[PDB]
Amino acid sequence: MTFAELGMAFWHDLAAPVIAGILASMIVNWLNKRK
Repeated sequence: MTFAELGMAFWHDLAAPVIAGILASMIVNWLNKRK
């Protein structure tokens, strides 16, 4: 197995929930301003 080949897949896979999670808070915060 290659750490590099698993590096992109692992980083992208872990990043998916990381980016989506942070984005969720942003979207909600924006909507909270719309009242």
